[PDB]
Amino acid sequence: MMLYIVFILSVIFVMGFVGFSSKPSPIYGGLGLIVSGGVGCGIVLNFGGSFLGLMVFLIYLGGMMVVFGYTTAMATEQNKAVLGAFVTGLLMEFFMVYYVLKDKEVEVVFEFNGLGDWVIYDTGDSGFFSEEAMGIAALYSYGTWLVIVTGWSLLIGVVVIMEITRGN
Amino acid sequence: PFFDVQKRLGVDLDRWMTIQSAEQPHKIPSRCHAFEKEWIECAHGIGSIRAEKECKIEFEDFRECLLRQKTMKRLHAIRRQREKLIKEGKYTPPPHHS
Amino acid sequence: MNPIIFIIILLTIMLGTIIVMISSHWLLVWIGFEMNMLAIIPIMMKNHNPRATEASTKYFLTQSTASMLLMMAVIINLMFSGQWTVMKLFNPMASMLMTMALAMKLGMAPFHFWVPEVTQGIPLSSGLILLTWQKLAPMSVLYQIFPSINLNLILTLSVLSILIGGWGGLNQTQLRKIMAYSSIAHMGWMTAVLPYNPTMTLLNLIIYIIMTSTMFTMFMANSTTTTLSLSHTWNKTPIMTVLILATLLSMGGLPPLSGFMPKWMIIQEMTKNNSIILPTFMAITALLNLYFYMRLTYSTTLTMFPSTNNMKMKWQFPLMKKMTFLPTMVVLSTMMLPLTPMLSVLE
Amino acid sequence: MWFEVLPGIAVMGVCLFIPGMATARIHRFSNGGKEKRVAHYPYQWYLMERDRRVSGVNRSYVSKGLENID
Amino acid sequence: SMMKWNRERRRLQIEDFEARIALMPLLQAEKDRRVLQMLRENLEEEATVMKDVPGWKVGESVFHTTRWVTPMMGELYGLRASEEVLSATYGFIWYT
Amino acid sequence: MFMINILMLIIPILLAVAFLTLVERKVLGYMQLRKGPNVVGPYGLLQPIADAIKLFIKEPLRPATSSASMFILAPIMALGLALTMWIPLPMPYPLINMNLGVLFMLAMSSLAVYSILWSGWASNSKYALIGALRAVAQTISYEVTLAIILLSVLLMSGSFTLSTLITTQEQMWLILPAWPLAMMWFISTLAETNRAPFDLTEGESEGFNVEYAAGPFALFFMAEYANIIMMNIFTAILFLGTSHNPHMPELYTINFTIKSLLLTMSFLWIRASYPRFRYDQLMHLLWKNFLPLTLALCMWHVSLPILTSGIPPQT
Amino acid sequence: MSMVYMNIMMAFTVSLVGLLMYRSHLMSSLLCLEGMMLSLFVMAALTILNSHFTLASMMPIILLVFAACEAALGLSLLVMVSNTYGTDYVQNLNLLQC
Amino acid sequence: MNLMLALLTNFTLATLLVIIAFWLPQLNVYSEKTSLPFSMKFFLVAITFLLFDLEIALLLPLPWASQTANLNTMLTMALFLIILLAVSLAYEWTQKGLEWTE
Amino acid sequence: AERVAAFLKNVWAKEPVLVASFAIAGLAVILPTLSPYTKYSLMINRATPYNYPVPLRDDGNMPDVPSHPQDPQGPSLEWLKRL
Ligand SMILES: CCCCCCCCCCCCCCCCCC(=O)OC[C@H](COP(=O)([O-])OCC(O)COP(=O)([O-])OC[C@@H](COC(=O)CCCCCCCCCCCCCCCCC)OC(=O)CCCCCCCCCCCCCCCCC)OC(=O)CCCCCCCCCCCCCCCCC
Ligand SMILES: CCCCCCCCCCCCCCCCCC(=O)OC[C@H](COP(=O)([O-])OCC[N+](C)(C)C)OC(=O)CCCCCCCCCCCCCCCCC
Repeated sequence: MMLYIVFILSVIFVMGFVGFSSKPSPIYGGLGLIVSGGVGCGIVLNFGGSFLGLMVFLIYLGGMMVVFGYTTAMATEQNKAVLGAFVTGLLMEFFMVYYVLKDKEVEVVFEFNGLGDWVIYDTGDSGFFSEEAMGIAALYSYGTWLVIVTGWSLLIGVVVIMEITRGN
Repeated sequence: PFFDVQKRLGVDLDRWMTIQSAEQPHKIPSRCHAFEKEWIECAHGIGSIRAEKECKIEFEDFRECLLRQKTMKRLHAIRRQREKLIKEGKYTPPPHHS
Repeated sequence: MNPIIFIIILLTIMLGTIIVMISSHWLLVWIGFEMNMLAIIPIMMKNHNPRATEASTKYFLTQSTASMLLMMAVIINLMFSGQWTVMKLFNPMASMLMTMALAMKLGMAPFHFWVPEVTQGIPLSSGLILLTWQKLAPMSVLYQIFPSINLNLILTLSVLSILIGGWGGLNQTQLRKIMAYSSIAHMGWMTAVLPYNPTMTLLNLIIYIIMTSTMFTMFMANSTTTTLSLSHTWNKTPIMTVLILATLLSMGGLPPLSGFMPKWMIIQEMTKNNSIILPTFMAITALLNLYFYMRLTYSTTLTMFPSTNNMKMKWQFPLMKKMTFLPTMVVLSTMMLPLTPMLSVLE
Repeated sequence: MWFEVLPGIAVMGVCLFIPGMATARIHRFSNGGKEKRVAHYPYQWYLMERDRRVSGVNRSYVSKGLENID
Repeated sequence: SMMKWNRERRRLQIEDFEARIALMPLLQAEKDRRVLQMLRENLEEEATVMKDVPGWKVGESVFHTTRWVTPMMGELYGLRASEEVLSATYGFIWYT
Repeated sequence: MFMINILMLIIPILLAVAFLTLVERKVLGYMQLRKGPNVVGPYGLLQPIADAIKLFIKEPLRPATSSASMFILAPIMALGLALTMWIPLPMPYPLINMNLGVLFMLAMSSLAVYSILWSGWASNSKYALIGALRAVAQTISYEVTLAIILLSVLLMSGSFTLSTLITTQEQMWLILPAWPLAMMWFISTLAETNRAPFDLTEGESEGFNVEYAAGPFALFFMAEYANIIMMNIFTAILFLGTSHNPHMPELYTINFTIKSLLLTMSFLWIRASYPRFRYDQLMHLLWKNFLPLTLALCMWHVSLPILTSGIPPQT
Repeated sequence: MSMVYMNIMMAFTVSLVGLLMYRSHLMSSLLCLEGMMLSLFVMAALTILNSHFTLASMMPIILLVFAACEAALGLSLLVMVSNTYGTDYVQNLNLLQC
Repeated sequence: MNLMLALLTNFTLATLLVIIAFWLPQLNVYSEKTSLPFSMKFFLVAITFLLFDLEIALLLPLPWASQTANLNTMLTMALFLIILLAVSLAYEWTQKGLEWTE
Repeated sequence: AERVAAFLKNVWAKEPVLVASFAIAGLAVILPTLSPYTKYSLMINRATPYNYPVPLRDDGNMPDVPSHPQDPQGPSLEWLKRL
């Protein structure tokens, strides 16, 4: 059962998405996006991406969802459609899981497989470095153009946000 | 590109990351590097209209390496038969497989 | 805004479009849209009133939604091809999402609902950037992925755009709503000829941009946003009425004016491909655009509407607005038909 | 007097000493008297798995020297 | 002091990387045999399990090319104990 | 044996927290010409037990909360993350030897800001929520210098592993080449942990946990005091590295523990010496004093190894 | 492709359908927009990490940086709406073509 | 597997203490008791932290980036990013964005 | 110059923190282009073998390529040991 950790995490990932997608109060919707983000980190970790996994925790959850919750606290006042939507999404996920395990194969737009995510992993790895770390670190040797446009857009974000919020 | 500034100026802006067969840090290869090299070399300079039918073998192999659809179906066939011969007590796996 | 900051923001609007147009990598195309949208919001809120806040909010929600569909197309195209190159997409589902993402960014029907309301709620200067410059990047991408665009989908968006834009403008008195619907109608013409000859998409885009720019510039000169405020122009700047007449007839596709050239060349290309019913349907339906262009001519140039006594105070002061390139644009937008075979410079 | 503050400090020190002493002794107890093997990169993991097969027993902290060679 | 010490560490890192380089030929040779052996075992239980299925050929590639294709984890450990499949797949990521 | 290892970590942390309250009350007393707790037990050693029993049998205070589920989530998150920031610490051998241990601690400490935020919502007090927003703003602001300062010290270590900071400092403490960063790092840990002179949450006449009294309030207190020890342990590993002898690991722990206690005591030392900042003044300290200097020292510490040929190893 | 893609790709659909169906709160919709990015982040990371496309490993970080910058603009617009009407309900934004 | 088991213990222990701390008091059976305006400056500090945080994400891989053979390119890009981060601080500073007086 | 010898003293008296910041940032931009040890940094990053040195097939006209790792040909790291 431990060999299907990624798939088990993938179900929790969807269930969290049905949580905040049914659009409960923003306080609880933001709680469902923190859980899904945490489960999203786990899936990336189990594919060999450790730096990418921790970026979600440090930036997506620690930096971006904090601002979403912080903004909700002061810019929001604080149903029978949230419950109906949530029930529909959970049933939709359950049927997919049943048919991807019972038959081991489902077809919705794309053709999926149910053997397990481990069957596609690479069988050869003997380097003395982390492959994703070398790729990410290459942003400074190769991604000169990426850095310039990315850094410029962050600077413009500061300029733009201050224009919008001045109010005069 | 709509405007091919990169080719005119001879400056590489984003072509370094367009394909997975390009130069990588520390010469780390991609899992489908060999297949992509063949498809890109088959369909070089003949256009997409010719390439869509003259390089279909290279692309189908490349598509198989990427998503492994035909590899997984064959394995799934092996496993279904194996389990059908064990619910009917008709197959004993060897010790090195158990 | 501080004048220097205004220029920095415009250069970033232009830089994002240029990044989309010079990019061989799908990620840089997405970054160009993100940068372009980031720097367009501040100029949509330069007046700081509720109607500009709503317009920017509706614009933000539509463009952000389209930007996420565009990313999904790129990742799906990556899963099935393993490459990021800006070219034909290697999956039918990726093509539909990219086409619908670019249709939402352009405002084509049935994703058109934002274009009229966003334009009405922002100043004329920002509406001009919205309806002319913002269509250069989505059309640049469509120019490159058209070999893998579903023919039925793209021609369905075109027909709907021509119909909705034609019918929508009939019920309008606000100029910025009239120009918004005229924009949707012309988007359909650009994308209907895309499968057959994408060089006639550039021709229609260039002529439309010139004509649209001329129109907004003359609305900014007199600070007119309504039909009745534009009908006082004969009693202040009579010359500006004749130029509006000429530019409105050209937008309607009447010969011998420039605005006939796109409609003329698109029909020529579609009939070469044995497409007879569609060009006929589009040409006739475009008479809806001509109708509400002709209404503006009646109330601006061909009749003298009632004036106001305070108007007599305006006769003493000149026009101090820049009206940049207006003499050049109005001539290019009306007198270019004899130079039609010059379109091959776009090849 | 100030030295009457020390008995409280002594308890903190002992409590903070236990986690680091316990980990060191448990690692040596669980790894045949040696430090726990550190595998931060996939090459170090490949060797650890190779020792697990060479061990004869399914434990990578049991080393084989020049006695398995003929 | 940090310059002096970090240069020594880079010299110690080159020594460690060269010890790895001197062993890679030996490790590579045995990895090839282990990979080939596991494929051979799978090709034998496939013949036994798929002798009655009609139209089935034993050992048929899914690729049009005859070039060697590095197998994925689902072809080496297809029919082995899940304990050693888990170690092969998630062992490194989970270690400490 | 691993489950025993976790308990050998969790339990002493809570006992270290328990008797840090005693040590804080005596140290402040002796700097104030007092004696501190010396009646309840000999030298006050039983004072922490009396407080614990008293708090956990006092009447619950919970008033009407709009997000009762959020009321229970905040203490769990605060105390779960406080213990989770200890598992990668090398002392000298970590419980979970992570290759990215430094990033793991930044990531977990950037989630503890939710406990502040959720407790403000679950209090149904518009003046408690304002207090939480101020507390959140201060915390995230000083997380910027912690990451940039930490990134500048790793450019001399060469990796995000916490155990490599031991090797990097085998000849010399990193405080000597990076004392400007240590000064700002140390004050950031004060502001991050909401300790004096940055404890404007305790501006009685000038907190978000008021809706917690006894029980859950005791758990928030343990989480906060557990982070002070962890931050000061992190400071010692980062700027006062201890020599590690593989054959005598306990020698490291004794020396390492003494350093981590002195830094913890200095937090009490500071609390007894200064008045506290206004809210705007501790923001101007970060945005207009620390951030300009931290950015300048990050540029310097990226270029310094390159220009001296002292780039550290990747492994 | 692999049943992990089945759920991540279904996560995107749930967030897309959640975004296109507003209830009352603008903030609730901005969360669905930020849930789509997370689903894209995970989908993009899995494909790159599995295929050993080393240079592409920086792409998910760039996606996170721009979408967070976009989200900051979204909150700013939401804050300006709240100041005007006191609440962030999307039903007050109908002055244009009411 | 150790990390998964380590996180489970810490939050399970925290969960147990929270519940007993809510219920252990509820056995004394005590007598029945029978008894914001938005600030734009708090939002601006939260947004500014986010944009600085996104810049920190780009700077985090610097320790690995210094191991490359293109040091002239890497050092330029590294200093460019940090400098542009300083420009943002300079811009907010000069536009009265860091003030707290209304 | 009273302009440059009086402005500097003013900032050093009113904003000593910013003066230090700009001095530290300035040196971080200038010194790398002037240091004589910057070249060594680049040489050391090149001498770190991360991958296997795949041998070259010997065609009989490659005098400068060693046949055995201990032969006198090929790159040498003597500069590093003496650094
Ligand atoms: C190489 C041989 C050279 C000869 C060639 C023949 C000439 C061809 C010229 C064609 C280009 C025309 C534009 C350039 C001249 C504009 C100069 C100007 O505006 O001031 C005039 C200027 C005014 O003199 P003024 O002593 O100062 O008295 C006025 C006061 O200053 C001020 O007193 P005001 O305030 O009372 O004045 C207000 C206003 C009066 O305002 C009003 O209240 C009247 C409102 C009701 C009038 C409605 C009739 C509007 C007629 C124009 C319709 C436009 C659509 C064109 C459709 C084509 C078929 C017509 O008066 C006007 O200025 C309006 C006339 C100018 C309109 C500009 C039209 C530009 C668009 C033309 C597009 C043409 C497309 C042709 C097809 C393309 C193939 C090439 O006249 C002259 O002094 C000499 C200039 C000679 C040109 C006269 C203008 C005629 C243009 C309209 C006829 C279009 C003919 C098209 C034939 C197509 C077949 C080939
Ligand atoms: C060749 C060399 C090149 C590289 C050189 C790089 C370094 C050069 C030297 C840099 C200068 C040193 C910077 C030090 C940090 C300065 C921060 C600053 O801005 O200060 C001014 C700031 C602000 O000063 P201010 O409030 O007076 O106002 C300054 C600005 N004006 C005047 C315009 C308003 O002061 C503080 O930081 C005080 C914070 C409160 C501290 C309370 C607790 C005190 C605890 C003391 C014990 C600390 C022990 C630390 C050791 C920890 C051990 C682990």
